[PDB]
Amino acid sequence: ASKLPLVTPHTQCRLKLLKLERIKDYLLMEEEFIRNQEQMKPLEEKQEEERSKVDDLRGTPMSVGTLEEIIDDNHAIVSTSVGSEHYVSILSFVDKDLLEPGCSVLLNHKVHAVIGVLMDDTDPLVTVMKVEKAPQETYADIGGLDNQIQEIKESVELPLTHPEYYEEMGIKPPKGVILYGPPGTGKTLLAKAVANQTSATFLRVVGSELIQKYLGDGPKLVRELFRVAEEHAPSIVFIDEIDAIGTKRYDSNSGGEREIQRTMLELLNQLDGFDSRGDVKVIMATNRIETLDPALIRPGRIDRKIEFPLPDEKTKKRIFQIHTSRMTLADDVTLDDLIMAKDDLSGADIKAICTEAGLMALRERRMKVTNEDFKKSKENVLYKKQE
Amino acid sequence: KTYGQSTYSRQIKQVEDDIQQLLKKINELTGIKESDTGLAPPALWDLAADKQTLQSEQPLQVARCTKIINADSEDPKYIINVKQFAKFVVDLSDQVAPTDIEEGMRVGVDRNKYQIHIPLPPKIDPTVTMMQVEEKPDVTYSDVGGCKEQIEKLREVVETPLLHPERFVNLGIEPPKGVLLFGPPGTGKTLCARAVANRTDACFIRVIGSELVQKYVGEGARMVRELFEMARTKKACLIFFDEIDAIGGARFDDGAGGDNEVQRTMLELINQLDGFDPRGNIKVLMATNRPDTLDPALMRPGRLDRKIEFSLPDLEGRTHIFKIHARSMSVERDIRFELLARLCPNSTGAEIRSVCTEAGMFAIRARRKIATEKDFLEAVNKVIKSYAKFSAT
Amino acid sequence: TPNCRVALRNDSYTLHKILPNKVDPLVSLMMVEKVPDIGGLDKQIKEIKEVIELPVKHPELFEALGIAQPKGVLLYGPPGTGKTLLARAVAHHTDCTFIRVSGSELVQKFIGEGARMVRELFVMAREHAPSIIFMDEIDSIGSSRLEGGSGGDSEVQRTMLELLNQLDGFEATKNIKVIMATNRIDILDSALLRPGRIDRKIEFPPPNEEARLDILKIHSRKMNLTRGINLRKIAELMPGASGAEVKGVCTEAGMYALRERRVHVTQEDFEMAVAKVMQKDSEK
Amino acid sequence: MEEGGRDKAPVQPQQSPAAAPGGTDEKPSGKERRDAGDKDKEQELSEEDKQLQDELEMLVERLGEKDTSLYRPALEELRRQIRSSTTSMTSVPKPLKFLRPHYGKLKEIYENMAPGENKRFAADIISVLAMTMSGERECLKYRLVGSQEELASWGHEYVRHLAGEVAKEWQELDDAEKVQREPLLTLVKEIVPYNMAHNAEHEACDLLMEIEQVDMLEKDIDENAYAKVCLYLTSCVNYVPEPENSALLRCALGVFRKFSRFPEALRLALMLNDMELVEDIFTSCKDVVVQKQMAFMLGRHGVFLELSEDVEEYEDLTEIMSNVQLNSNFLALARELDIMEPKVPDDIYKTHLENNRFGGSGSQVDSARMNLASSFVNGFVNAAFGQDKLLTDDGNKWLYKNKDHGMLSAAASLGMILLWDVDGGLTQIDKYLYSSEDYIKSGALLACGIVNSGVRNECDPALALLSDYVLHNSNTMRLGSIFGLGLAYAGSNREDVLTLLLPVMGDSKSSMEVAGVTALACGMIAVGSCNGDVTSTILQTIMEKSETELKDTYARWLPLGLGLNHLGKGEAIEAILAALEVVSEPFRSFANTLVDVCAYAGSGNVLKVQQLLHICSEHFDSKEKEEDKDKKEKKDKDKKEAPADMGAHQGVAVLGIALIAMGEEIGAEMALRTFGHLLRYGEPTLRRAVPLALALISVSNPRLNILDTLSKFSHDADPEVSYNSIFAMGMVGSGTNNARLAAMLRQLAQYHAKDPNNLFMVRLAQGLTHLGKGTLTLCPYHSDRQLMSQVAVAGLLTVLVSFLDVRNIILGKSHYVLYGLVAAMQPRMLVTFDEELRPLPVSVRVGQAVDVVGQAGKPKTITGFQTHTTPVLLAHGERAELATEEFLP
Ligand SMILES: Nc1ncnc2c1ncn2[C@@H]1O[C@H](COP(=O)(O)OP(=O)(O)OP(=O)(O)O)[C@@H](O)[C@H]1O
Ligand SMILES: Nc1ncnc2c1ncn2[C@@H]1O[C@H](COP(=O)(O)OP(=O)(O)O)[C@@H](O)[C@H]1O
Ligand SMILES: [Mg+2]
Repeated sequence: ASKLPLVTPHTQCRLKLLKLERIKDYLLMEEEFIRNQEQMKPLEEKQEEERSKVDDLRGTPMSVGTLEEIIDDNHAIVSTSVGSEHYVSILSFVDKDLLEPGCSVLLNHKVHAVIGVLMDDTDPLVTVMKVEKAPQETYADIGGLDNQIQEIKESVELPLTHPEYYEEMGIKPPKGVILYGPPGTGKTLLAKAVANQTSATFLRVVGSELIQKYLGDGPKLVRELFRVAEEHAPSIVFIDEIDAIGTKRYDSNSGGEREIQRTMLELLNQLDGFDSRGDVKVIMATNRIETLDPALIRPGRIDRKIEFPLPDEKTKKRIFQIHTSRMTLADDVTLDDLIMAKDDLSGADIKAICTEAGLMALRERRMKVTNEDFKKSKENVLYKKQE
Repeated sequence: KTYGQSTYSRQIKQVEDDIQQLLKKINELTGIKESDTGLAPPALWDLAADKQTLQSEQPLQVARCTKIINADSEDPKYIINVKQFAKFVVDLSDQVAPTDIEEGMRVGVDRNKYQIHIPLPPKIDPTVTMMQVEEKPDVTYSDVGGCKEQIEKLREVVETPLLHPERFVNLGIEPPKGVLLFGPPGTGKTLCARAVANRTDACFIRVIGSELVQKYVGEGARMVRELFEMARTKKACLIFFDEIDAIGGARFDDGAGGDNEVQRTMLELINQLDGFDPRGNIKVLMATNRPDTLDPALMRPGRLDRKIEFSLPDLEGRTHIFKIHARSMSVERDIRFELLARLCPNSTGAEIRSVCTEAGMFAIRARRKIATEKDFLEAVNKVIKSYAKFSAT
Repeated sequence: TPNCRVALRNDSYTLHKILPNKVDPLVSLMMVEKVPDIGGLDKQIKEIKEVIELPVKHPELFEALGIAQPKGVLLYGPPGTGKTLLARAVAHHTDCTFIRVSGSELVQKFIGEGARMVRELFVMAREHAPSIIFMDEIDSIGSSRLEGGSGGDSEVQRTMLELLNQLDGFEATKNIKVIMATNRIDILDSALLRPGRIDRKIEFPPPNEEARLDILKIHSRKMNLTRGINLRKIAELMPGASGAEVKGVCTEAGMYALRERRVHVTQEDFEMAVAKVMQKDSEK
Repeated sequence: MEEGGRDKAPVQPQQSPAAAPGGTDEKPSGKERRDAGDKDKEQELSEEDKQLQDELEMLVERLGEKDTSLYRPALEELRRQIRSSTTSMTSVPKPLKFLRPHYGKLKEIYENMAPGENKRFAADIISVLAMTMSGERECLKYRLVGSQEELASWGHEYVRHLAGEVAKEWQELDDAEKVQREPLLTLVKEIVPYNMAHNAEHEACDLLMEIEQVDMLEKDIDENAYAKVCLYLTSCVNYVPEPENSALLRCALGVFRKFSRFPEALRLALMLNDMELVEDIFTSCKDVVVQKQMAFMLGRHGVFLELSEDVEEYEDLTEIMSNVQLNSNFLALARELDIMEPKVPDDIYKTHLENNRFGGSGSQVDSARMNLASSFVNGFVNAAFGQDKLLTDDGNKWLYKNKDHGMLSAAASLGMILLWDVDGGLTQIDKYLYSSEDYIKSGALLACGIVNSGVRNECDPALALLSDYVLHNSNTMRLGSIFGLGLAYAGSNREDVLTLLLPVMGDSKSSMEVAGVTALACGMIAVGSCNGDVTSTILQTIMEKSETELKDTYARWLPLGLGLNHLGKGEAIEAILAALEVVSEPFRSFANTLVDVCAYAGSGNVLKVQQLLHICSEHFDSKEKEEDKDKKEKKDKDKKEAPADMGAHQGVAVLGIALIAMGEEIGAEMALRTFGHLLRYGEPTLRRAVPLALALISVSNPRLNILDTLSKFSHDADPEVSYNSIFAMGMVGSGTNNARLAAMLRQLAQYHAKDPNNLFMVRLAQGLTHLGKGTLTLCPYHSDRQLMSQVAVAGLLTVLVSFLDVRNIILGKSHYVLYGLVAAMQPRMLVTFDEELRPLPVSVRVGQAVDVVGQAGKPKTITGFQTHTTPVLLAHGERAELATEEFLP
């Protein structure tokens, strides 16, 4: 634990070899000198003597209190469960490092002195917003993205994985990333994909949920969001659907809209105002890209804007092939009947096709597949777009 | 598979690692009592667990805290409430002097006989305790090159009267305590804030503009009270506001059912800013991107005195910011930046840093030690074309 | 065990004896598994036969095409409208053990067991037999999304988060479905529950004459009636009549038998009850 | 997985490179033109650092292994034409076609032969083809060959030229970061013969770059923080001429070649003092180079600036010796009086005012021995700059009242009162001298040498303390007369008066507590590889202590005068000289562990540390060599402050686990002097851990050991918030921890930090990390602190003025020739930077900004700004000259 701070060579310098060999021989020496304690006089007057002595010095009925303030070294001000607040001194038994205001504590009966501290719980917010596990498919699910994957990778993946390029030059990575393009493009696919294959925490955020019947929490939700993301661990934040919530000051009106302006304001300063967050990855999803606030658009906040094109007949043959990979396929079908015909159809449309097969064939409970399944399915999605 | 990048590559790595693990194995071998639900490791409280905790036990009693109302004549005869327990007419213990027991004070009193024992620091809630920065980021004035007029104007206000309260007496003038910053985003206001806070030599206090809007009535004002209280307490302290548009931008009353509460709070900032017994030694720095939709009451001088703006560098501010964001990075000895800034007719310092860091990303992806000068050429090319056919632009 | 009473001292507060719980409140309010034995509701019966009777009898079909079998179901229409009992029967059509969940507001306030009322319910579903569970407007009335979020959590949307905690698992339905019928459909978090978790909703068109006639017998079913009546004429006397309203029609007819000083639910009772029930239905 | 169809490189370079029997034979264009076209395609496409799996570097080798396996490892007819485009694409992707045992046969592929030069086609490279190859050479092959027989044929000749191009090659792709990576090649290459590598690397650096001398230079000193025993010896003398030939800084010569004075031999930096007299360039950088030569790391160098140049460039000498010392006087002369210093703060004895109102009434602490601490309320506070006219009347009455050693003590505090004085220090002593007292005369006169210490102006070369010694039939006339002249003449190693006081030891007159402090005092003038005084001492040791050794007054004072001055040396010969003359038995062999590590102050010898614990750890031999292991742990105390943070963390980890947790008499009696010698600034780690064994005194022992540790736990950066700790332990120590033996002690430690409110420098550290006395004067206290009545009679001579080698405090000063400047400084934290980049921030705490005399503090490396021109030294040192110039401000 903090045995030696020096990492300055950052190489195989003989400096470092001398360092770690010295520290090695020191550790061996300590382990051996202490090793010769249980050899000449192996004794056990330091497990239950001090532990039992203080377990009896302190008390039972371990009343749980609440920290109020910290003063000097030993006396602090505490608050009982009802409000009776006492100016009680603390013992040198609890971790003074994990002692901050707003924390549960252990108190005595007579003097009510601070005895111990209770560890905190896992806040419900993390359980609510954080995608807990690898939710969905890994990189076998892409229909097609290579420059997108490159941008997001060397923006996030390559930095954390191999942090031996940024500290060579002292160059920090880009901060913000806007994923934009037509809808049904697979933004959720890539976000849940990097969330699947990742090593740091991940957060998913929706924008429509930032409207309270109570007045002005909003930025409360934002600030607590980034607070948990920062305090928790290496954080990969993702906010989808900021377009219908942060576009611009269209008319400078009031009554709710002004409230949203304040909220996106707090997401702006809170985005990056003061004393740069650090270890705070930020990723933003949008459908449209022109009706966005350029103050958020400027560098410092977002440094990578990625377009999401729509392939025509090359990756579609793998998208129909992925959405038909886990399904039967009679020999009457050929994917080129519909792949070799159109050149803009979204992967969401291939999904509605390969699922519409599962609706058509088994609505009638027929056999595996027929070509008219893909015919009626493709036409059905054609009315899904056209209608 | 791999190769030896530096001579004894693993030969230092595993040698370091196994002794690092052996540091643990020493600890678990000797026996360590960890995870005892919030205590200290026995190695340091075994020789503190003695009667030199009873020295905290008996010499220091519970000392229940209470609040003072008023005093009486010829004698203390103090009237005090506890918090919600009851109100008493109590007296100080002999351990105190009858001077620093002035009214409105949080004081520790005995639980048994109800006699005052200790004067306390007054109450200050965490919601504002956390906005006090308590630290100064390392932001040197040189990092804000390209605004020589602005940094000079601000220097005349927030710096010169404080560090030299001599000229203004020798001539008999008062400094303009109220400064507002404005201009296009991504320009050097935040930087100026952090730099001024660097040499602040003062209780500098951040304020986030949206932090005041709340769910209950008047509570945000109650914030403001504690703000100007900690201000008046901390002599020579600075206050920063940021995007104050949320507060009091207008007085929309055609259909007077829109925003009113932060209007009232804005009024409280009005009074506690100026009017009725001015504040004394305090300085206010603001900054907004749209200083156009604000209530003229803030626009009155005395409160918002100077209006400093940050512009877009014509050709040379971008050059110097190439010297700012291109200096703190590894490049070859073949630098030249006038060629660069002549290529970016309209770009901010933030975009300048974007091009400088984007410069490194080529060698970073191309397995190189440093951003070579020519690699920086490639960087400005991809950002010249990138900014030329930019998404929004 | 957590959430259990204990005998305590008053001086040292030493445990004397772990006192027994009263009753596990969800286990005393254990939802009914009665014998799972509608003029107006027959078209949607097929829809629930395909959203339920298909994946249940046919694992190998949506396994063959590798698509998540629809387990989550939604319907919509006027109040009640057989949303309850139609599900009650569809759970039985494949011998799949209907599990009612009224839980309207009586379980919503229960904070202690709100973290398990879903758990041991679903354990019941997987333990008894193939079992179909049904939900209704209760969650839509309790909590929808983070509106009651950071400001208290409302004790309900969190339990919903445990619901999605369980739906985000692995069932493929197998033969088990979960139906839902609710108004106020534009508030909940169905965006997350669209993929895989839950699925389509079917509409309710109005009832008909023979529909309200068979309804008339089925809800005049637990009574004491008389022969010598064209009940068809009675169901034909209510052109613009809904479903459940017909039940109040039967109650009104029983009221008229009450005022007739006899137990015979005769044609007089219905012939007047149509007039009175419709008269109450005369406001717009 | 997008492979297939586009693997042209995995096809044409998989077929033509495959069939050398079909390509080399029967196809001249097939072996030559396709391999050459695979050499520009692989050298341009598979030869640069671009990723893990190149188009060829990982792909052409998957089947390119056997493809390469027979193209040209076996033709047995190789000529001078089939070596350029035959070892042409097979050779480059070698390191990942083979496996980890490539270091033994790493000479057949690209170490085999390049077409002309490594840069002919490894100039378009970073490290794949030739660079990392060359590192793979000098790692293993040139070491195994260069162990015994270097000059064989080709593992030396081509290596000789290759090293010259690799050396500048680390700076060649970019002269920036792996510049310091080059010393990974010159140091790992021929570890012991580093001067053989730095002999070519020295001039190659001299032609490398004027701007590129300081960072690889500081990487040489970086690898000279500690190295192999023959490498710290070598690369340090290598380190000198870089600012002498290529660069020209040369103001880090006098002090930072004190790096390289002693670790090589006796005379190197006296020829480097001649180097000063040869580098007689402009007298501001000269003047400040010679500033440190009197009272900043060493003194007595004032017999070498009296040559023909005695006008101003050699008249700087006496200015160094006492005149710039007189500006050290003016420091408080016009700076501390003006800023923060009246002559008598007197708030230590008064800050203990509120304690009487805690526990009821007072007036119960009436211990007379507490008046011994009453002398230090004046003694410490005036310690350097300040006087008292009848402000010493407490020592006037108590001096004429009782406590004879209190008369020596109170008479001894006067020199602390008038410290760094030459004008009237004797005039003050003369009035209080004529009282017919031995303790008073021998105390004030001994204080006089404290007064003129480091001065070298005539105060009493043979006047005051020689006349004091010439009446010595008796008590501290005989005893303390020899201490003050050794204290005053410790910085100036004059041998004559030391020969005057060598008959003090050679007298053989009864010197029970006089002889040990005799060798200590004359040792203060010149001990340490002591040629004569080690002689005269241990002659009398073999005469008397050979037949009696009971207390530490005999045994604990002689070996200190065996090897205690030259604790900056590391030759380990004087341990042989002095030690072998007393090689008798265990008690006279207690000195065995003295000079062993007294030539081992700070350096890299963790193997010496394991021989410092493993030999004598506990061993429980029923109180025979328990002192032997106590002192062996005492030598664990040095080699922990200046291994540059290496020994500190491991000493706190070890001491915090072994002794205080599960230990013996060694830990429960003496184990805190490691902190009484290790840290001098104070931090919360030991600052809290020590009172975890201090508030709990464990008085079952001779509790004045934990009370001794009480005193030197107040040893931290002068003033601190520790007054809570010391004050509270004085309240709990009022009744408990009796005032009969501690009343002087508690306030003694209370007042030590707050003496003149500054001025603690005996840390054996200067500039940033080098060495400088601090041990002859500090150490004898901590050795003098064993347990008991050595605080009673013999102790009062040392315990008061034991250590007085403190060289002021701070650096805020201008010294532009008129000395009027107040140049804008900017206080911060110590510079934490060793190598990260080119635009790298020297400190972090940029908030504070001063201009004039301020606070140095332990971790501070302030620079300043505005470029008002710090050209004098640019390496700090508190009397900069400020050559003023407008360098484009
Ligand atoms: N002249 C400049 N020199 C150096 N850096 C600059 C300059 N102009 C802009 N920048 C960079 O661009 C970013 C934007 O600057 P700043 O934060 O002061 O603008 P802002 O007005 O606070 O932003 P907003 O208007 O969106 O609140 C900064 O982080 C800064 O590093
Ligand atoms: N290239 C593709 N391969 C596979 N599926 C795709 C592809 N493109 C789009 N989709 C489908 O279309 C949906 C659209 O995803 P996304 O763009 O995140 O939604 P939105 O546009 O509403 O944000 C995805 O859930 C995915 O199932
Ligand atoms: Mg800003």
